[PDB]
Amino acid sequence: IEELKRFLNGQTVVSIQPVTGSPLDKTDFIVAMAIAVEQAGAKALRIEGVSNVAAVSAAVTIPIIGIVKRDLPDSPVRITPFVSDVDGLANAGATVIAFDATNRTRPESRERIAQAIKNTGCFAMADCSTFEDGLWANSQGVEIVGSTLSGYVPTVPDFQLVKAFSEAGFFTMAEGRYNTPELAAKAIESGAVAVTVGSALTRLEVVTQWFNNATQAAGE
Amino acid sequence: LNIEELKRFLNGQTVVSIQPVTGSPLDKTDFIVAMAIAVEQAGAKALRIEGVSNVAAVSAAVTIPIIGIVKRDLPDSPVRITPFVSDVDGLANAGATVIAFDATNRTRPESRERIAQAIKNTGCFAMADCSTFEDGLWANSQGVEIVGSTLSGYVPTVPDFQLVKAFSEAGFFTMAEGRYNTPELAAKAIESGAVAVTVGSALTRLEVVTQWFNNATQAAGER
Ligand SMILES: CC(=O)N[C@H](C=O)[C@@H](O)[C@H](O)[C@H](O)COP(=O)(O)O
Ligand SMILES: CC(=O)N[C@H](C=O)[C@@H](O)[C@H](O)[C@H](O)COP(=O)(O)O
Repeated sequence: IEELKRFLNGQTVVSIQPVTGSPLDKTDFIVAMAIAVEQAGAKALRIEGVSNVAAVSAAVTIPIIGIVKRDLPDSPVRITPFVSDVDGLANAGATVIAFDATNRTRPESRERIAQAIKNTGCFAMADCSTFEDGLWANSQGVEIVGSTLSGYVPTVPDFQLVKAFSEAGFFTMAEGRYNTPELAAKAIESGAVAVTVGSALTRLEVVTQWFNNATQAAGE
Repeated sequence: LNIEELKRFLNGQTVVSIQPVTGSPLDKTDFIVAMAIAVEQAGAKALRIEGVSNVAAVSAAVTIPIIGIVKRDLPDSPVRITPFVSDVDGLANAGATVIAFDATNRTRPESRERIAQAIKNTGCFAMADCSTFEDGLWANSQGVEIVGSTLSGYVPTVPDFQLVKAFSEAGFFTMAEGRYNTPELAAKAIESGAVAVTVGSALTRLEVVTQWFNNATQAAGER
């Protein structure tokens, strides 16, 4: 674990999650992007889906934080909400498995998800919304806490939560709308070990609409 | 559709230059076409594509205008952007609406007057990739519809805004292109007078943008 913290120190972790339904949401293109960022020097990835985690882990050698995102009709929890998802991700080749650690309505308790991960041997990453979710994660022996779910229960990333997780002594991953290299740099000096970035890198439709909105507004 | 129609159609628009890095797992015509399809869904009104086969493959899949180019590394010359009229002929037959070319006054296999004239003869609009103001003045003298700041500094890190002002105050149909890496830099391009702005690395070069992020997170992580 201290090996992983030293390996990920000062690193940008690349979230390869194309927008759903896109021409780019294809396992072919996800793997190629995975090979591509590793060739460019990325030290770690966040991959969504058991098949994709399996596919990318057979093509690259850098660590994978695995997830399965499901939008349920009965719950607001999305990030790996079932113990069966934990088991498939581990057999797919993920090193860290992230899950929703909020105290919200859930098909399975957050305590039960966390112990399913530990049962595999994978490290656990807790995607949190508040500081209290990090304390809960720490009480359960969770190796990583992240600011992934802050604001999703907003446009600027939440620096105060990554500072507080760092002021507590947690292994803190800043994640959520760190959209420029300057914003991801201030996360590290905010205390993060690493920072995870997705939309600004692997969601072309999103970054495109960021540009047109600002060029079009000027053109009026 | 005449030139001012394109100018009204492209006013305030971001033109997405889809040119993955050479040798990448991503430098594939499939993945290019996918990106072309996807940015058109997101509302992009124009593209820049490189290579006759890509222009062919993209023009069959989208309906937005394509600015065609051919990039060649010549052993005898520093010019890379469409230096041959045979490249001009394939680009027009590939479906290009606009064809861009190097408009610098450097050593080249075929004269620049001929390339600009070969493009016009096709019916496609012509765009001059310029590095200096006089390269733009030359382009306008030849009946060239579009001048761009594409090559300023490549003959630097901040965009060359003074050239877009000069091209725009001369009355050219000015295309801002080069190092507009953030939506704010592209908004300042339009207010500098550009009709449109072309953005490439920050959108369709994953290896480049990745290295932009690690460069800043790792430099911070030296503490
Ligand atoms: C809220 C939620 O479910 N976020 C997901 C969790 O992994 C991802 O889609 C995000 O992209 C990730 O948090 C990285 O943030 P950003 O994409 O802004 O760089
Ligand atoms: C100088 C040269 O040959 N530029 C090339 C011309 O097409 C491309 O590699 C650039 O990506 C393009 O100009 C877009 O610029 P930027 O990637 O800065 O947004």
